[PDB]
Amino acid sequence: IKLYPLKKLEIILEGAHKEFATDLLDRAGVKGYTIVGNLSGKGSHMFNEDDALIMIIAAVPEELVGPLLEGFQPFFEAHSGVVFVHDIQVGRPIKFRN
Amino acid sequence: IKLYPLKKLEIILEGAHKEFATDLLDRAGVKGYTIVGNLSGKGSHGMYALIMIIAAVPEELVGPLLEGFQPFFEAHSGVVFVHDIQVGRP
Amino acid sequence: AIKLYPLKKLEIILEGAHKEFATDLLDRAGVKGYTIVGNLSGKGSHGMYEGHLMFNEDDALIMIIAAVPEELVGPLLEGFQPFFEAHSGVVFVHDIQVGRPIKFR
Ligand SMILES: Nc1ncnc2c1ncn2[C@@H]1O[C@H](COP(=O)(O)OP(=O)(O)O)[C@@H](O)[C@H]1O
Ligand SMILES: Nc1ncnc2c1ncn2[C@@H]1O[C@H](COP(=O)(O)O)[C@@H](O)[C@H]1O
Repeated sequence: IKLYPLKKLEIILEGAHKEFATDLLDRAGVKGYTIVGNLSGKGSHMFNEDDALIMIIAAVPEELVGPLLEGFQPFFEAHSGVVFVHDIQVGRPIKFRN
Repeated sequence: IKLYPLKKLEIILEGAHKEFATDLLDRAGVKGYTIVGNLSGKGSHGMYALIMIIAAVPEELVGPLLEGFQPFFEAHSGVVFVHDIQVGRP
Repeated sequence: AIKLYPLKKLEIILEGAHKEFATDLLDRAGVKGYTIVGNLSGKGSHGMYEGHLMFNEDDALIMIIAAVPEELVGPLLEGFQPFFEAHSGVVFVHDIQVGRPIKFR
């Protein structure tokens, strides 16, 4: 019944860069992630209407957000996409923090 | 990298109304959006054709956007969820 | 002009074969609606789930998005607990705002 805080990233980028983003999550110690495929978009939160986009959802301890955004920075300065950081609550924070 | 507050809308509606919804985001000054397609769902009318439009906007654009979506959602199925999020800028 | 009200939003990620178990818990608790994102992929503690590799589309990971009043969170999580102790998946609880509490409560 008790809930514990965590952060949740939504990383939206072109499907061709999936391996780069998942490798970056794995190296930072992220314990898991979910990928929503076949997304489409327009502009900037630029995306072309024909781009095959994905959204990577990653629940992470707050201590990993800074290093992850620092890792995604050179990528997002040269490629389309974004990272949305959410506050979430989970019942079992051990599943998400090493 | 500094974190900045934003609002993130999740607008869930029938795919047949996509153009109406994206035109309204365009006309309000929303700079970009992402669409999650081919959704299923349960609502007050029955089961499901549905899409989810994700837009991260400054808080000042929330009110005008909801005011724009109001006649639509008073006559059509669909929901809007407003989230508080943070985004990092260099 | 449009008043906003607080609500909670669950994201429930689980194997598609368990969709009915999850939607039945939501229906029973009085959840008024839900949205399902299908054919997902993901990395779990014991391996990868790749939706596009499944022979039956219904077996792929799904994410059930459910906006619920805060009072339904505890009973729902209590229901999901034995399931997630024996099956793959996660539940993320978010704070959101909505314009029409009656549509959800
Ligand atoms: N940290 C996380 N962030 C986002 N999604 C996650 C996370 N951890 C798990 N998931 C999702 O839950 C699914 C199942 O994870 P898990 O329960 O650890 O599975 P298993 O142990 O059987 O491999 C993952 O494939 C992923 O879709
Ligand atoms: N409580 C809810 N949580 C998540 N999605 C919802 C909820 N209520 C409605 N929806 C979505 O909105 C669609 C239309 O519902 P409605 O406006 O009640 O006809 C549903 O089929 C779902 O996809």
